[PDB]
Amino acid sequence: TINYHELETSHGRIAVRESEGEGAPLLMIHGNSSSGAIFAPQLEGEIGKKWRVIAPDLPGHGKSTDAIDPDRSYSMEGYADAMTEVMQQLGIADAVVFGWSLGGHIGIEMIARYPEMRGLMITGTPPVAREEVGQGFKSGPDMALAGQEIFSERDVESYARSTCGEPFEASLLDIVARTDGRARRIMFEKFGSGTGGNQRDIVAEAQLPIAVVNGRDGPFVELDFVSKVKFGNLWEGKTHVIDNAGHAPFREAPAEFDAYLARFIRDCTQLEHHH
Ligand code: NI
Repeated sequence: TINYHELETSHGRIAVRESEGEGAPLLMIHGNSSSGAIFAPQLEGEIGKKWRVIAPDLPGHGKSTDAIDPDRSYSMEGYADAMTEVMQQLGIADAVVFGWSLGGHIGIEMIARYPEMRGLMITGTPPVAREEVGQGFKSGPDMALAGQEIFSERDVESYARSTCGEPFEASLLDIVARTDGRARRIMFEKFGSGTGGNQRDIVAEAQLPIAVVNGRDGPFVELDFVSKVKFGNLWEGKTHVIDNAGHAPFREAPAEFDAYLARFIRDCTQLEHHH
């Protein structure tokens, strides 16, 4: 069973899903206009059966309330602050973190705020300085939606299909439609303005293991660019690509994605640590 509960935080009321796994904790952070519900394959599958998988909803997303203060909360660094507060409330200082897309950018911002993080895996996330956005992301019509406040019904469907990929389910529309659109506009503006830490430098200098796993056919991430990003400690020494998967390989190719995730968790939590 999945343990659903809600936390009162300084950002608002944050919905949290937890698997019943007794093993080391894994925080999974969803993407723009998604929710932790998207991680059903991990929560309910072999990953969540072994490890304590924690999948919250960002403020303005899913079953969480809108942010008490959108100006504070709706930014990569503001979300990192919220997730850090969530983990402190849960009493967990040393989670492995998996971040999907926006969630990966949030994970990068969490490195400074959550120093006992045992590793970070990013999927759908090119670490980029603000001036590198065109290099890290592919141009297209669904990309413009990332920072667009108001979604038409058609926008909801287009965004859901491109970002979540195969298979499409009606329930995805409900998640995307709920999202506080102010969060899209503000986060995107602040990202381009460099209001938080330079993500290129952060990942270059970070000493914890960082794993990079992407679908080969995602419409958003420039994989070549990602394969050239400098990481302080790149897990298994390369960026990884899953064939026949798009932006969301954790749902499009769960077995192959879970192989990477499980191995990364094992590596970050069950090997003898030496500096
Ligand atoms: Ni979706």
